[PDB]
Amino acid sequence: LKNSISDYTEAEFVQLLKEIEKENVAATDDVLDVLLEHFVKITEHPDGTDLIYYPSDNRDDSPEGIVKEIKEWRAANGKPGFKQG
Amino acid sequence: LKNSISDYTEAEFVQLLKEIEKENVAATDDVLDVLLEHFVKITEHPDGTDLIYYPSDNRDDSPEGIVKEIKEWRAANGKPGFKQG
Repeated sequence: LKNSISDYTEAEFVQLLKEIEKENVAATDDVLDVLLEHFVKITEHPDGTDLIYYPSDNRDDSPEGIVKEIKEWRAANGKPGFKQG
Repeated sequence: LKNSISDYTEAEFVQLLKEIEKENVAATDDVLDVLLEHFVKITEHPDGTDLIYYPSDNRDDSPEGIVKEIKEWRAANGKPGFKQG
């Protein structure tokens, strides 16, 4: 868990997404909830966790599909995006 | 990492598969290699890691697709399968 979106590279962010995918089949919810809270906090995208559970039909339902959407929304709104690397 | 296939439930096994998916985009290979060694050791399936990188066309390319294939191969060969749970 890093403090902001600008601390993540795109690949470090899809690793966070994979951690969320793993905790989706965890026995309990405890870690999943903090991961999902964190995702909502740092991305600040209006759709929140719908990015994961309810992807746009126009958009690729994959971790790199989610990365693309966040990158584009943040760019349109003049906010800092991902770290390059 | 558990000692054998019989120690894993199907869901605990797809969590192992998700850990492998995450380490596929890791910076380095170090953890991925032990995860892949372990996968080959406990499943004892003839295809080894091809189950992950080179799935059968007849078969669903998903973590639960891989679980199905292992379960069926082990059953046909009279070996203990997954823990129920």
